[PDB]
Amino acid sequence: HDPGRGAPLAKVVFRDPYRFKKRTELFIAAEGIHTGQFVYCGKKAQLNIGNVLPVGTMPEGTIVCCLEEKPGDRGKLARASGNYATVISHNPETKKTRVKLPSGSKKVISSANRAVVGVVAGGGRIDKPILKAGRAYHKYKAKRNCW
Amino acid sequence: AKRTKKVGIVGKYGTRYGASLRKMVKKIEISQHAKYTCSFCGKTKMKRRAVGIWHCGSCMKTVAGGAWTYNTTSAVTVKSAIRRLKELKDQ
Amino acid sequence: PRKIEEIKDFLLTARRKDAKSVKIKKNKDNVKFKVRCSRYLYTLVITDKEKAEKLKQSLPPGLAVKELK
Amino acid sequence: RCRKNTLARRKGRHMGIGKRKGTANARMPEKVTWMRRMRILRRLLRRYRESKKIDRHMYHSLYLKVKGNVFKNKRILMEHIHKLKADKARKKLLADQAEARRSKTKEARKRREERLQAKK
Amino acid sequence: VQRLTYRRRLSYNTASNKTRLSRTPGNRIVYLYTKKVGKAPKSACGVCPGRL
RNA sequence: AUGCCUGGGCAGGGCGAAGCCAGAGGAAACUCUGGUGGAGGUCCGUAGCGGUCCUGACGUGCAAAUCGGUCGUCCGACCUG
RNA sequence: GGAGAAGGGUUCCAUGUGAACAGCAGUUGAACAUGGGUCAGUCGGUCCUGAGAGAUGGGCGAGCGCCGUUCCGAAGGGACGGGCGAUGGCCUCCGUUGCCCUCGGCCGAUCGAAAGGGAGUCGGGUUCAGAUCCCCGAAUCCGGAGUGGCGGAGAUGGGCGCCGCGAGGCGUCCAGUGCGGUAACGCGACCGAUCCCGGAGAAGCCGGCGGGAGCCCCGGGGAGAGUUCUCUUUUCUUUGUGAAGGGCAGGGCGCCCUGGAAUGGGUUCGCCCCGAGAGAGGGGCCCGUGCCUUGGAAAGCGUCGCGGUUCCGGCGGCGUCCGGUGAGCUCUCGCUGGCCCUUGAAAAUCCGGGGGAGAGGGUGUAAAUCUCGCGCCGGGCCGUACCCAUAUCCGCAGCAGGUCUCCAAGGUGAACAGCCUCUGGCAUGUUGGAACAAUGUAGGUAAGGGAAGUCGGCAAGCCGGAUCCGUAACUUCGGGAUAAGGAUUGGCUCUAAGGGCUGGGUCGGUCGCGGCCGGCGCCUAGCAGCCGACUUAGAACUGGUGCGGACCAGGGGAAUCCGACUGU
Ligand SMILES: [Mg+2]
Ligand SMILES: [Mg+2]
Ligand SMILES: [Mg+2]
Ligand SMILES: [Mg+2]
Ligand SMILES: [Mg+2]
Ligand SMILES: [Mg+2]
Ligand SMILES: [Mg+2]
Ligand SMILES: [Mg+2]
Ligand SMILES: [Mg+2]
Ligand SMILES: [Mg+2]
Ligand SMILES: [Mg+2]
Ligand SMILES: [Mg+2]
Ligand SMILES: [Mg+2]
Ligand SMILES: [Mg+2]
Ligand SMILES: [Mg+2]
Ligand SMILES: [Mg+2]
Ligand SMILES: [Mg+2]
Ligand SMILES: [Zn+2]
Repeated sequence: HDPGRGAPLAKVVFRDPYRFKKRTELFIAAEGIHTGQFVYCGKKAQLNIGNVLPVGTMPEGTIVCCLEEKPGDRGKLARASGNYATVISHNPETKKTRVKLPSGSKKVISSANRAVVGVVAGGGRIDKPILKAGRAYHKYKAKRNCW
Repeated sequence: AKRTKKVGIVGKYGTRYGASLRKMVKKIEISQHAKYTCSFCGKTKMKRRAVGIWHCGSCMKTVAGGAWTYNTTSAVTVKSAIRRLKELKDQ
Repeated sequence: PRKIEEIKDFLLTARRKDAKSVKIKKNKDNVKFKVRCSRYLYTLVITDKEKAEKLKQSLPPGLAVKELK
Repeated sequence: RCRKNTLARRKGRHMGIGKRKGTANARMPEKVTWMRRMRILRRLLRRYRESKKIDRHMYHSLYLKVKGNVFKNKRILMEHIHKLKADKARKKLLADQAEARRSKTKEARKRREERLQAKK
Repeated sequence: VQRLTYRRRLSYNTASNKTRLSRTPGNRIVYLYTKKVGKAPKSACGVCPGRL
């Protein structure tokens, strides 16, 4: 649990295929991801939840999270608590892909940039009323001095 | 309706915050504090640890789920759609 | 400190190079044989008076056998 | 002076309605009384269970009844156990008599069947 | 009843200022400062909650 | 005055939310009774924090803002180095 | 009352004066004048990093400089293994330095906490003033240890060929970087690099329960003692053992082995657990601050009697004992839960594990010991007095103001409330004497009326605790609510109810009152003995109707307006 962030994070350990060492990354956990689960990332990675792969490979209508705005920026879009992006169409020419953001806007991105399949875990926070000034104070104490 | 008539879990809030707000938060509280059945061991020990974090006492497994419920309907629909797309693509 | 149960170990300790003044306490059936060393004060507890009197003279080098009173 | 007053209180003095400033729970909490009662009743119940006075099922039923504050003290529980044992003994005696009669009748019928087979 | 004081200049009851009562051969109660409670190593697997 | 880091502290009682047990009624849905339980930006109230009234004392004062009674709060948007 | 932090800075101690100050006085002082006093490997700074601050590289800026802390950097000067060269020391053997090859992530120099992290000391005695610092006595941590100071582990096995009655001796082949248990794991050790993994350090708030200790309480034994005009086997004080080791209680385990359970069972105050292995047996591990023992009775304390004109840290007899209890207070340890749209520190430092790059002597020896037991040497620098607050600090002052913490007895009582008392402390707060005029300031009481006073019930008064009854409109169904309104309350003498531990395996035989063997009674409707904490209810009697007798201690109801409320 990351303070100031509704969505939980997941620690994933890889192995570096250049030196004898274990690399560790802190991804944003998607719904259904559990401990002791193998997660794959690459062009040949299969279409499963919590599996990051380029948007060009994924077929149309796929729900993705932590979408890369630019190829190699390591995730910028649809990563708040439960938001997700949907791929609309693919353009083999010029290597372009259309995605629909949770705000409703449609943006054209390169097909090289990757995204994580599934929705962000922890959605539905805004449904519960705060009911108290104290709970709002505790919520905003971990973010900023703006409440 | 043993001790309270129609408040139940939101009886701790007393007369404050309004009737409709307490009624709205009642279902959220019940879902949040309920213990679910873990579909790894078969025991009813799935408990909410944090926002979107669910842990099993026996399996010691942590599952990333919804904020107030173990599974959200949107997540289930997305999982079904992803499985359908995988079957259509890989074949 | 360390307690010694065997008289042979006490005699071996009393003959150490680092051994020092060895004091004898007549504690009215709780006779003590204390040997001062660099690190520990080894104490031998003998419940028999005759054994204590016999062991009094057993010290080879003649250390400070000054009794306690 | 206070020792004499404490002895008087031990016999019971100055403890009336007009010499109590705190509530009944404040002077003696109900939770502690319930805890003592539960511990005493469960202790006696497992003494009886370990002494073969009662079996597993009677022990479990009486444990659940003790948790339901059915018995207010040790004597009531002991007398209820006596009544349960008497009723169980009567039922077991009747069942044993019926079983013996059924076994005798079945053995007689089997003997007659063997006789019929032998005579042919 | 005898009342006792801290034997050091740290007057604040912090984690490092934990004491216990002891009776000396002089028949007086003093403060003895205690070491922190240790913990057994945890398993490298990370799934077992108990300690080794 | 506000944010952050690292420490310390907050008697005794009342009301009695979930959850749980036993008994009774019902064909079921389930419903009553007696217990257990200790939740609450809950209540009385001390320490602490603050300062409503007497427009009291004092008003060349103890004091360039203090004092007495009476007061609000006192497990949290709490008080404090 | 006894001790600290910040602050003060000699205010601390001894002697002397009474010029000035301490709003009177003073033979007194925190005044004045002379001197004296602060003793550390273990107590803290010193080490680490946090929020943050701030260089280099880089950029900007007329310029002093500024921006920024990884960003526009050839950012590590370190290390092992091998080779060469040189000196030094019995150039055997080793150290050092230089060069060559080789290996190598870190993440920004540095600063940043006397309450965060951080190995390791306690007991007695001792000064006019300092003592976990001095002395005495017991320990412990870190670093060094070369020539290894010693012992012990790697260790002294088998086969073969001979000799000898045998023990045993000789020659040769080898093995030998340990051992035990099914298991958890254990045994004083028990090779090992670059590299990699993990743990500790390292975690919020609150509730409940259990264990241990300190204190309090009760029944007694001693020792010293107040009362004794009457009683009281009297009431008051004391009645113990350090750290570090060994052993044993006592707690915890989400540890293991046999086995497979519905007639579901085990179990807590509550929970909860069980074919992913519950009950029943047998083990293992962790904490053991508790008990016994070395320390350690030598010392300390209470008594009784002396040595010595004096100095004199003395000499001696005794005792320092046996038990029980408690929702009792405090500290600590351990389980179990509840809350978060709050998830509750980093680093220094230490350790374990995965691998086998390499070393060893070859059959009595060696390389190694995250060193098994001892033995030797060292631990530098700074602070240490006192006050810590109605007089040593800040407010112009000995100012009713402000200023961060620890220790926390008896009675009454729900209580750390108020009142009285013990240990400890003090003289009533910058002066005393004589009367009790008016006005005052602070407390009260008043016949009859009861707000007629006043802008206004301002002020005061009324109610007040606990037990037993009863409790409306309205409502968001949670509340209102202690609604409102009633009765009781003393003292004495009884009655009833609310619990633990042990006990029968008795007969016969056998062995030394106890143990073993066999069938008996199996208390299975339980009784006998011994203990102990407080409660609840009822009854009689009794006092000049007094009884929450002091203290503690809600005045209510019917409505209008505003703000939801808690909070500022
Ligand atoms: Mg510190
Ligand atoms: Mg005024
Ligand atoms: Mg005036
Ligand atoms: Mg004081
Ligand atoms: Mg002085
Ligand atoms: Mg004067
Ligand atoms: Mg520093
Ligand atoms: Mg079991
Ligand atoms: Mg001092
Ligand atoms: Mg004064
Ligand atoms: Mg006066
Ligand atoms: Mg005076
Ligand atoms: Mg009148
Ligand atoms: Mg008034
Ligand atoms: Mg009302
Ligand atoms: Mg109107
Ligand atoms: Mg308001
Ligand atoms: Zn599970």
